[PDB]
Amino acid sequence: ADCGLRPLFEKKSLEDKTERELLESY
Amino acid sequence: IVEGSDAEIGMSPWQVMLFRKSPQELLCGASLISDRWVLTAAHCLLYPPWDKNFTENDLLVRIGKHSRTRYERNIEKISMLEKIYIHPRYNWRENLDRDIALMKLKKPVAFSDYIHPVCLPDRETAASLLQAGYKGRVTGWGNLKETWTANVGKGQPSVLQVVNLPIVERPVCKDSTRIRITDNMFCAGYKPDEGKRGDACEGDSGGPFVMKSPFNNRWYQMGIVSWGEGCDRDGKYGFYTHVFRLKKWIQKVIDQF
Amino acid sequence: DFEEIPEEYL
Ligand SMILES: *[C@@H]1O[C@H](CO)[C@@H](O)[C@H](O)[C@H]1NC(C)=O
Repeated sequence: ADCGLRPLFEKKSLEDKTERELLESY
Repeated sequence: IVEGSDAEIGMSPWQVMLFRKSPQELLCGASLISDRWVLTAAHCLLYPPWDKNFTENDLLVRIGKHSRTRYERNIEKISMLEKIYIHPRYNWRENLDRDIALMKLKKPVAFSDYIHPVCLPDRETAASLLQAGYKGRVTGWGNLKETWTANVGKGQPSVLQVVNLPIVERPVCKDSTRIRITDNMFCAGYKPDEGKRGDACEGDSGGPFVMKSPFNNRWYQMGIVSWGEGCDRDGKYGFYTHVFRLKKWIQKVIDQF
Repeated sequence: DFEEIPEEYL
C-alpha cells in the first residue's frame, strides 16, 4: 500500500538531486 | 554504472545486493518488492555458459546499502533466501529472453528509512510511462567503464551509482544490434545525435529501472538491467527486462507461495 | 575488498 514512497524523500516532501529531470521528460 | 553519479542516501531504498557467501562477491543487483520478496534477473542465478547455477544457500541479500564494500552496521540488513523462482521460459541460450526471477526471503525484512519496496506497474502506469524519450533511472554497484585492457584506473565504485536515461523507440533498439529482440525487453540510452553518455554495465544486472509517476508521486519498477554489448558505446543501447509484460508470472508466484 | 560480515550468515 505504501510502495514507492521514499521515507527520506516523498514522505518528507523532499526532492532528490535529479528527480526533476525525470518529470521534465514526461 | 557508467557516467552516473553517487546516489544520495535513501534515494533507492529498494536497491538490494546479491552477495555470494564464498567466495565473497558482489553477484548482481536486485530489488525489494515487499517485505519478503526480491526481484532480480534470472541470469544472475542461472547462466550455463559461464557456469552459473546458484542455490538458495550460496547467497545472501543485503538491503539498505550504500557503500559497496563496507559492512554497514545497523543500517544494512542481511537476509537469507528461502527459495528462488526462475521464469520457466527464461532463455539463456540465445537472447536472455524472459530474464527475471523472484527470491523469497527466509524472514521478512523490517522497513526503515533505508529499506522500502518499490511499486510494480499496472497497465495504466505502464502505458502512460513506457513511452520513447521519457526518462527512467537505473542504479547499481556495477562497473564504471566497459572492461578493457587500455583502461587506467578504478572500475568499481565505492558507493551506489545512479544514472537517468530516456526510453528509446523499439525500431531504433532493433536496428542497433544483431541480437534478436523480443517484447519482453525494452532499450534505454541516448541517441548519437544527443551526444550524451550514460549506461548500466557489468555487475549492474538485476538492478531496477524505475520511473516516477506524476499521477501519484510513487516510484514504479519498469525494467531489470539485463544485457548490453559493451557499455556506453556509440550507437548502442542497454536492454531491460519488461516487467509489466511478465507481471502475470510475478503475481502467480507470490500468490501461490 | 569486502568488510567481513557476521559468520552466522556466512
Ligand atoms: C542447476 O542446479 C540445480 C540443482 O538442483 C539443478 O536442479 C538444475 O538442473 C541445474 N540446472 C542447470 C541448467 O545446471
